[PDB]
Amino acid sequence: HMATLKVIGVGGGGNNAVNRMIDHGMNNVEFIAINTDGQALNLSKAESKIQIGEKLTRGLGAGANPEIGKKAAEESREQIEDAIQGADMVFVTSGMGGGTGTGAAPVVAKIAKEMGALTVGVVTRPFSFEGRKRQTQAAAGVEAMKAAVDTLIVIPNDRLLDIVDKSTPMMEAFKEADNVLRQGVQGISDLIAVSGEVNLDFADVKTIMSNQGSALMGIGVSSGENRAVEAAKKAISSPLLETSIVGAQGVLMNITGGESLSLFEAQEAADIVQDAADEDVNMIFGTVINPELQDEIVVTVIATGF
Ligand SMILES: Nc1nc2c(ncn2[C@@H]2O[C@H](COP(=O)(O)OP(=O)(O)O)[C@@H](O)[C@H]2O)c(=O)[nH]1
Ligand SMILES: NC(=O)c1c(F)ccc(OCc2nc3cc(C(F)(F)F)cnc3s2)c1F
Ligand SMILES: [Ca+2]
Repeated sequence: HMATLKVIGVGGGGNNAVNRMIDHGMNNVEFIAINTDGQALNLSKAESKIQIGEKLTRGLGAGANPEIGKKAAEESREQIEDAIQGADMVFVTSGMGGGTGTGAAPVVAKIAKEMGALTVGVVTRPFSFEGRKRQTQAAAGVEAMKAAVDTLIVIPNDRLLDIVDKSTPMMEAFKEADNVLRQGVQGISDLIAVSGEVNLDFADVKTIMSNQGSALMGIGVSSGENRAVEAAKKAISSPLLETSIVGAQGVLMNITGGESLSLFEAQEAADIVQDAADEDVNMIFGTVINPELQDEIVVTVIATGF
């Protein structure tokens, strides 16, 4: 089995994330760009582009109206279905609070889910500086997304204000939010491609992520003394995510290390994650030994079921 992965941007912010991922370089992933705005869509780097709602919008965006995004996606339902064909896992990425993403992303997600793809949403909430109506529209979008997806990751854009100094470029801050999605997608690609010593596969991902609600996903990288604890703590920290590790009922955890990876340090790392999560956690633990590594380890945590 070699899972077919698709990443679907919906609306401006979603397609921004897709464009920046295509620039970064991602092999064996199909990118799909969905927008009402034909001008923006023409500039996308994606090899699959779906202009939605042209009869409704005349090729403009949705003008921040979620109803127009929803109706646009419904107008173009067949074209969305065609683009998703074959997917085993779909990431739907979108900025909540505008028109196209808020309205169309839940329609796209439901199409993917009903095609049998594991459907993961990765969405932003607006900055508080964008105001109340934007935040209220976004909240309705988040709720609609939750209904439509298997698992949802929410990045409040206000969390970016916690990781910048007064001079950090806005584009550099956006790249931090992009990395949540990128690391998730790359993590799945790695799981599918690499044989673990304690091997995890796509069925494990489905067990942890299918028909859940909110999710945390995170990676931590460290070396030297206390590397296992440090990497595990970093993985669960998730400063940009709305969802925390506390109370998680399902966890997929992997440790990748060199030949030096010790049993003791695997336990230390796993204990950090366990102590943070529910009493009845269903933890699926994996390990990869990569002999090309020296002293670095990478801990990956996906947590669901709250
Ligand atoms: N982090 C991040 N947030 C974005 C970006 N673009 C837009 N946003 C957010 O996404 C929300 C919706 O904007 P947009 O996606 O352009 O609207 P739509 O095209 O009508 O779906 C905005 O209110 C912002 O909070 C981006 O590139 N990065
Ligand atoms: N132990 C393994 O088989 C193994 C591997 F070989 C390579 C990489 C591994 O872990 C990476 C993962 N990344 C994600 C990302 C996601 C998510 F949330 F969809 F982005 C879900 N599950 C995983 S598992 C492994 F668990
Ligand atoms: Ca594997």
